[PDB]
Amino acid sequence: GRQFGHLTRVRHVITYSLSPFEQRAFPHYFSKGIPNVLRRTRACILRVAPPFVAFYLVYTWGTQEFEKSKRKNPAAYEN
Amino acid sequence: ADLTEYLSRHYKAPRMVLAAAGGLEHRQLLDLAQKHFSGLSGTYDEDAVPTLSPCRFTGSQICHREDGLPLAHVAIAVEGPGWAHPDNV
Repeated sequence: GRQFGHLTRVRHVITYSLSPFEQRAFPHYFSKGIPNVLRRTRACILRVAPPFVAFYLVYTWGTQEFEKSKRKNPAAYEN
Repeated sequence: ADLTEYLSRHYKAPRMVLAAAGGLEHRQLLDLAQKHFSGLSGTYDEDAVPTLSPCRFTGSQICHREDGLPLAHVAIAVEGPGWAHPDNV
């Protein structure tokens, strides 16, 4: 495996950080989170959602044809 | 002006101590203090504001990553009590 100390070369970056006992674990959970999820949702709906409505449409049609075609059917046999 | 104001604000008698050690005698030093130092707080301020507010200590980390340097320096500390506390011994 690989160990801290031998990963890669980094120069010039400062990282400032706080102790957990000094900060909140949920700061603006709703205030900032909700907006954030709305935003990630917008960013991906166009790629995720369409194939699924496409399946959805074929799902309802497909079963619809199945019922009307076979069972419900016995349409005309008139004499 | 920033300097002169900082000076006036701070180089005021009651916050100064004239110290000496060696082959002297206290009276000579006292005499000299009176000769060359009398006339500093012949004023002394009305509402000035020379008070020191306590300083919040924060459990935190600052990492300045620089792989171009041959050795790492690291300094850890917890909050100490202060000059006055007997716990220091």
